[PDB]
Amino acid sequence: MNTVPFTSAPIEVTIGIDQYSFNVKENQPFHGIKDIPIGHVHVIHFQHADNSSMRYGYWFDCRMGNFYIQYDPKDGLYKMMEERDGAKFENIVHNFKERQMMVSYPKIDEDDTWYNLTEFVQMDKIRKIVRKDENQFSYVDSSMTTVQENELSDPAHSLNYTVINFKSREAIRPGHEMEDFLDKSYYLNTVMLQGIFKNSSNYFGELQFAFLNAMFFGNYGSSLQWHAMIELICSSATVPKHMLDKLDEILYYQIKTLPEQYSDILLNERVWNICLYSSFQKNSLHNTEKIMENKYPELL
Amino acid sequence: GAMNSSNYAELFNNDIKLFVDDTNVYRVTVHKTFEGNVATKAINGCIFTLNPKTGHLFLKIIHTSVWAGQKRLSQLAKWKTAEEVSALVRSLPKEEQPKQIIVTRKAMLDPLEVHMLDFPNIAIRPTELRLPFSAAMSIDKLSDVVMKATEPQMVLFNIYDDWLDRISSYTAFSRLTLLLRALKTNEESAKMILLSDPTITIKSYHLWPSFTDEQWITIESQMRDLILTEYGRKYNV
Ligand SMILES: COc1cc(CCO)ccc1O
Ligand SMILES: COc1cc(CCO)ccc1O
Repeated sequence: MNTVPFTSAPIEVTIGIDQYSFNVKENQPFHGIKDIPIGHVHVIHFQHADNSSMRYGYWFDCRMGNFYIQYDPKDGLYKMMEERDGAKFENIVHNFKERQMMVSYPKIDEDDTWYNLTEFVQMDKIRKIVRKDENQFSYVDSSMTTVQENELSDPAHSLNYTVINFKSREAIRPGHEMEDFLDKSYYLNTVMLQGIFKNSSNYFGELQFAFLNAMFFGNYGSSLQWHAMIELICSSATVPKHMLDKLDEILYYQIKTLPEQYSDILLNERVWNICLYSSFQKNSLHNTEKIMENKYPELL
Repeated sequence: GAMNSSNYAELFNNDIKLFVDDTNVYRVTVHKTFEGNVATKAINGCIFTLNPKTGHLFLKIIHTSVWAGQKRLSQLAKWKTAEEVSALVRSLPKEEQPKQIIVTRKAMLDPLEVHMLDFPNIAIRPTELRLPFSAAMSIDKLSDVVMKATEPQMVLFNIYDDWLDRISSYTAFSRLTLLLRALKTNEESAKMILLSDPTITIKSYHLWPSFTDEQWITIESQMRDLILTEYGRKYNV
C-alpha cells in the first residue's frame, strides 16, 4: 500500500482519489493519502472551492515512482511532483503517518469497482494519450481538447485519443461504401483492432480512460471518444464473442458508478438508444441494458 | 447548409451545381399472389440529376436487373443513386465537375457523402424546398425511354428545350417547376393544357411544345389555375 503525501493544503479544495472525495479547508492540516492499493492506476483530482471552474488531476501508478502533491501559488494549482531521493520520501511519509495527518484510501474489501473501471488501463498507454514525457504521471483537466477536436488549438496540451470518424476514407473501403457504412466490422476488426490497437485490451483501455476523464473532469472530448468507441463495436455485425461479453461488463460498471445527477450531460441519448435497441449488438449487452433501463429509463 | 427560399438565386450563379432526385429510382407495382398474399414487381426507374443553370438533365436509367437477388431495396436504392452520381462526377473533366450537389431528400445525404469522400471540395447539401421532380416521369419522352430500356443506360436531355435563348435560367427553372407541380397535382388536366391545341407541336428533339412567348404566358396562367383548382378540389375551399 503506497502513499501520496501533500506538502500542505493552502487553499480550500475538494480532493478526489478515484471514486472517493473529501473536502479540505483552507490551511487545514492535511498531508495526503495513504493505503493506496498497488496494482492499478489511480487518479488524484481537484476542484477548488473558490472556482469550481477547471476540475483537474493526475493519473499515476505508485509502482513507477514516489509522487507527492505541492501547491504552487504562482500557477494557482496543486501540482504532482516526483521525489527521487528515496530516503527523504520514506522519512517524510513516516512522520506524517505517525502524526495521523493522512486520509486512508477507503476501499471496502468486497468492492471491485475500481478494478472493474480500470481493468485494461495501463500507465504506459495513458502517457501516449497525454504527452509530457519528462513526468511519470499525467495531467488532465476539464478544458483539454482532443486531437480530433483540434482538426475541426495548442498541440502540447491535447488528448491524443485514436481518431474515429465513420465518414472517412479510413472507415470506408472504395467499392464497399454501403457495406462498410452500414456494417463497421472492417473498420473495427481490421483498421482499428488489428491495425492500430493491436488487440482488444488496448482498445478497452482507451475506452475506459476516456470514460473516466469524461466523468471526473467533465471533459467533453473524452465523452465523445467513449461514445464513439462504444458505437464502433455496436455498429459492427462481426465482433469476437469475448469482446462483446467484456464490453457488457465494462459498460455495466461505468453506468453503475456514474452519479444519477450527471447523466444528462455524460450520456448521449442517440448513441445509447441506437446501441441498445437498433444496432447489430442490440441483444448482446444484457447487463448494460438492464442497468440502463432501471437507472435511466428517461434517457431511453 | 440547407437550400431554401432565402438563398434561391444561388441556383443561377456561375458555380456549377446539380440537383439529385431519387424518388423514381426504385419503382414497384404491388399485386396479389395466387395464394392471396401481396408481392411487388419492380419496374425500370431513373435518377434525375439536373444542372438548374444550363438545363442539362443526366437521366440515369435504373433497369430492374440491378435489384435481382438484393434485399432492403429502398435502402439499396439510395446507395445505388449515390454510386451512380459519384460515377458521373468522376467521368467529367475537373473544370466540368459540380462544386455542390443538392439532394432533394435528406436520406440521400449520408449515402452521397460517403460515395464522394474522394471529393472533399464538393459540398453535399439538403434543401427545404418541396421540389416537384418526382413528376419527371409524367414527361412523356422521359417515361418512354425509361420503360423501353433493356439495360442500364444514361440518356441526356435539356429539360428547358431552347428556352434559354429567350429567358434567363431563373425564369426557366420557375417555368419548369410550375409545369412539374401541375403534372404532379393533376396529370390529366396538366397534359390536356399542354397539348390541347394541335397546331403547337413538340419538336422531335424537345420535351415540351414550341410555345411563343405569349402562348407560354397563357399556358403558365392555365397551370396556376389548375394548381389552385386542385387545391380547392382537395381541401374544399
Ligand atoms: C470523486 O469524484 C467523483 C466521483 C464520481 C463517481 C462516484 O461513483 C463521479 C464524479 C466525480 O467527480
Ligand atoms: C450541351 O448540352 C448538353 C450537354 C450535356 C452534357 C453535359 O455534361 C447534357 C445535356 C445537354 O443538353
